[PDB]
Amino acid sequence: SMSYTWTGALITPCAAEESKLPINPLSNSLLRHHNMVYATTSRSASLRQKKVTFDRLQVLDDHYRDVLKEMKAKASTVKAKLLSIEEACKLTPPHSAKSKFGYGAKDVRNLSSRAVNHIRSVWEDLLEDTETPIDTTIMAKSEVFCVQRKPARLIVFPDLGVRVCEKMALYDVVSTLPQAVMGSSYGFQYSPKQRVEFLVNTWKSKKCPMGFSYDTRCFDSTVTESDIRVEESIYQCCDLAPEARQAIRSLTERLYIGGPLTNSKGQNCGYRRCRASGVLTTSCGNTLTCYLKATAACRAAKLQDCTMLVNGDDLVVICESAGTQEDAAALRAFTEAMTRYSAPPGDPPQPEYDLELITSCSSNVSVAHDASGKRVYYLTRDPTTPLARAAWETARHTPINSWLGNIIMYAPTLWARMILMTHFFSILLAQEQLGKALDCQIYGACYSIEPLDLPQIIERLHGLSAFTLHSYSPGEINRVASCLRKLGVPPLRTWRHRARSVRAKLLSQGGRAAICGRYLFNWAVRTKLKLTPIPAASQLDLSGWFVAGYSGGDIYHSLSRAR
Ligand SMILES: C[C@@H]1COc2c1ccc1c2c(-c2ccc[nH]c2=O)c(C(=O)NS(C)(=O)=O)n1Cc1cc(F)ccc1F
Repeated sequence: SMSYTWTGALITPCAAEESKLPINPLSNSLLRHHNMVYATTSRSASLRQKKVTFDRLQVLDDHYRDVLKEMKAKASTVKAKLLSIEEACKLTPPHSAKSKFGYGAKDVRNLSSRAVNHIRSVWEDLLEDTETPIDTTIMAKSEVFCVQRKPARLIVFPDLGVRVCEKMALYDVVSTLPQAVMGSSYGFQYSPKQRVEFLVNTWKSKKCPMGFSYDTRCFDSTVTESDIRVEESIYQCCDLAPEARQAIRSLTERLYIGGPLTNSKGQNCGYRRCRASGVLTTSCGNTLTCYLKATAACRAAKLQDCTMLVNGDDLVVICESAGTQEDAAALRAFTEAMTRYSAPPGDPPQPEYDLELITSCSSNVSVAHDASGKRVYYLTRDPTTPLARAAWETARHTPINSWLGNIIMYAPTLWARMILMTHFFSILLAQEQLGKALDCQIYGACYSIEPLDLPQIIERLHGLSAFTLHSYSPGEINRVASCLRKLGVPPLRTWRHRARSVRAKLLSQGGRAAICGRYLFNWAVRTKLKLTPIPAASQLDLSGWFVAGYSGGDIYHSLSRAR
C-alpha cells in the first residue's frame, strides 16, 4: 500500500518561520559564515512529501518468522505496569504541544481538573472504541543544518490527551521490553562509555572482524501495517493489566497502523499507512522492526557471527569475515533480503575492516590519550551540525538546547571541550546564568540540567579521562580544523585564549563554578590542577538516562515538584 495519500491541502505552519541564521554578535563570535546555516521550514514540505510517498512491497519468509518467534519468547518474560494518570502527567514536557481540548502541558503537569477529566475521557474512549481512526497533526519540522538544502522532515502526532494515554498503557512496555527482547544489541541501554566499550569489545571479539552500517531510506515510510501489527504481537507477549491490553489493541488499529492527517489550519491533509514519527512507540517499534529485519536478513545472507547494535532505524553490524569477495557478496545478499522485507538502502552498504571507519548513530570510534599516556577510545562525530545548531541557539532562544546535550554526550571530544564548553561558559558566566537549568535531550527524552552540574555528569558518562584527553588522532584534528574553516569558526588557538579567560573567572567565583574551571578547563593550562573523583558524581541519580530511546515519544525525565 501507499505510505501516504494526499488531498492537496498544504502542510502549514502555526506561526512565522525563520530560515536564516540571524546576524548576532554572540553567534558571530562562534561562527562567521552565517549564510551557510539554515533552518528547515514548511516551504520545503512538498519536496519531502514526494520523497516519503511510495508503494511498499513486502515479502516475509521462514527466517523472518523464525526470528519473530525467538523475539516473542523473550518478550514473554516481561511484566509491564499500567501508569496512573498522575504518573503519566509527570512525564509530559512543560512545553509539549497544547491540546485542542482547552488545556496545555502546564495544566497536565499541575493535574488541572480540565486536563485530568479530558485524559480520563480519552482513556475510556480507547477502552470502548477499537476502530475510529485517531486524528493526527502533520507539521514540517524546524531543524538547523549547514549548506551542502535538506527539505524539512515531517512530524505526525496525536493530541496531548492521547499522548498522556499512550504513556499510561505503553511507557513501561517501551522502557523495559526492548532490552528483554534484544539484549546487548539494544543501543539505548548504553551510556557513551558503555557504547564505546560494547563496540570495541565486539570488534575485538571476532577473529577477523568485518562491520557495516546499514542506512534504510525513509525508514518510517518503509514500515508497513504488517510490521506495526507484528510489533503489537510482541507487546502482547507481556503480562498486562486488561485495560493496558485493550488500550494497546485500540492504539494499534486507531493510531499506530495509520490514520488521517490534519494540518495546523484544521484541514484534511491526507492519510498515513506507515509509522507516525511523534508517538510513544516510534523508537521502540522502529528498533524492534529494524532488529527483526536485520537478524532475519543476516541468516538469509549467510553472514557469520552477526552482532547487531540497534537504535531505532540506526543499524550497525559486526561479524566474522569469510574473505573480501565473500563478504562483498554476502552484504549484497543482506541488502536484497532487507529490500524484500521493505527496508531498501539509502546509501548502499560497504564492508569495513577498521572499526574507526564505521559511522553508527552519526558517530565513529576514535582514540586519544589520558594523563598517563594510556589509549582511550571515545565516540566523536563531524562537528558541522552541532556547531551550526549551537550558533542558532546563541542567536535565538530555543525550547531544546542541543549544545548542552552535545557537551554531555560528546564531552571527551576536542570540539566539545575547546569550542562548545568555552563558548557557552563564557556567555553564561557573563549573564550570571551558569546555575540556570536548561532543557536538553538524551536519547529523545528531555532533561532540565544546570550547566554547573556538568563536571559530575561527565565523570559518570565518560570517566575522569574526559577531562585529561590529549594527543587526539590526526584524522580527528584535521576534520575539526576543516569544519572550522568551512563554517568560519575562529581557530583553536582563539578558543584556547577564550578558555583560559573563562577558567580564571570560574576559579575566582569558588563553589561549583571553580569545579567547572578545574575539571572542564584543565586542558587550557600547563599548570594542571589535581583531578580527583567528584563527591557529587557518586550521588547522581542517573536512573532513566540510559534505559530506552524516546525520540518523538513526548517524554520528560526530570523530577516533578510536589503540590
Ligand atoms: C555515545 C554517542 C554520543 O551521543 C550519542 C551517541 C550514540 C548514540 C546517540 C547519541 C545521541 C545524542 C547525541 C547528542 C545529544 N543527545 C543525544 O541523545 C543520540 C540521540 O540523539 N538519539 S535520539 C535519535 O534522539 O533518540 N543517539 C542515538 C542516535 C543518534 C543518531 F545520530 C541516530 C540514531 C540514534 F538512535
